[PDB]
Amino acid sequence: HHHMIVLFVDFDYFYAQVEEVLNPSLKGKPVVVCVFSGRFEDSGAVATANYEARKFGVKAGIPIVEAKKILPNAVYLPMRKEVYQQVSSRIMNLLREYSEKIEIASIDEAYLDISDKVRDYREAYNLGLEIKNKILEKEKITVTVGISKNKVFAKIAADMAKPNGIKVIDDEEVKRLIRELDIADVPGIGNITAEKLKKLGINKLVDTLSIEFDKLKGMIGEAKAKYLISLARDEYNEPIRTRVRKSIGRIVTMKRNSRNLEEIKPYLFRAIEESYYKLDKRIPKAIHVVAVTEDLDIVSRGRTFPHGISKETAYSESVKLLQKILEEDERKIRRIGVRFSKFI
DNA sequence: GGGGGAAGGATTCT
DNA sequence: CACGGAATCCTTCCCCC
Ligand SMILES: Nc1nc2c(ncn2[C@H]2C[C@H](O)[C@@H](COP(=O)(O)OP(=O)(O)OP(=O)(O)O)O2)c(=O)[nH]1
Ligand SMILES: [Ca+2]
Ligand SMILES: [Ca+2]
Ligand SMILES: [Ca+2]
Repeated sequence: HHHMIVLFVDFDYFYAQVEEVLNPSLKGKPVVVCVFSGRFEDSGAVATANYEARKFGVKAGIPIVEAKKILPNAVYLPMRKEVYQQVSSRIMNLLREYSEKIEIASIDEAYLDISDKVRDYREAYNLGLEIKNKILEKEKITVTVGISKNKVFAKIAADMAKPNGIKVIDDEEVKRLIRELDIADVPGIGNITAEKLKKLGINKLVDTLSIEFDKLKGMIGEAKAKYLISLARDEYNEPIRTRVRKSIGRIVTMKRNSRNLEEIKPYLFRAIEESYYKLDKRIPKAIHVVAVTEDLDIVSRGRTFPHGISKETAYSESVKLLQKILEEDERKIRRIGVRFSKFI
């Protein structure tokens, strides 16, 4: 309004909390949601865990085996994505009743442009307690709210107040963070980028202002360059806009690695059958076969057709692209799947 | 010189 | 890496005005 007022909501340890909601008997105990790859007994990884377990180091990304090694007595539940998704949607609807300007950024977070629903942050903070309280009431889900002048800082405000919290980073505090904040804690800055920036001499957002663009561009790319410089100059003002799915796909892990076409197909087709059920009523013009090689490397191959793709065409083309992969790469394949995009 | 795609890879999401 | 999506961006290549 004078400048945006963004309200960001991020659901606390989502998948695990949902499981808690569906079985409150779990509350207070360490809960670990798992992704069993079927390779052996407990092969796989943790999708997420609640804070009770997270304090002992059990968090998203670690092998289930190491999790059990740390907390052999925690409750281990298999991931139930669809259920979580439906719980997510109902909540997104609640939020949708606090602003038409809503951006569902992921399965458990969203930005709300509340510039014309409040003036000054006090009214914002209160509107956050209002929303937090509302959600807790209707779905018994705790969330963390973040408020600031733009999407990035609202999210940062959230990361700082997790879990079940709420924080406001006023315009004056942004100035402090632009200099105080660790560059790696900036959204979109993963380990790889974090490093490329270290070497360059950037450790705080402020530092991107003292380097020459062209150099910074060649090191982390133009897009990421302008992004950081925007935040640095305190000129980041990306608008909140409704995002719509552009891709739908599934990829499974094989019992054993392989390069034998007939051994891989059953998995590939299974991925297709599920990808299709999920496409719902959407018709894709583009298809990509995706394979994870034995050394966790990802190779893909695809084709865009001038028309929509039928299930039959998907089966036939997928086999061709899979062959193109086996043909152009010697590695064994560990995970195989498909991705459909460019919906009509 | 440069628009517009398409394809395959790189990163991020914490 | 010991899942499993999904978005965006980079580089290269291609057709061609
Ligand atoms: N399979 C899989 N799922 C993930 C992964 N990371 C996150 N998810 C899923 C399950 C998480 O509960 C859900 C929400 O992501 P968040 O980063 O907000 O994690 P959580 O919500 O557990 O984090 P938080 O409470 O905000 O610290 O997305 C991952 O690495 N693998
Ligand atoms: Ca989140
Ligand atoms: Ca969360
Ligand atoms: Ca990071």
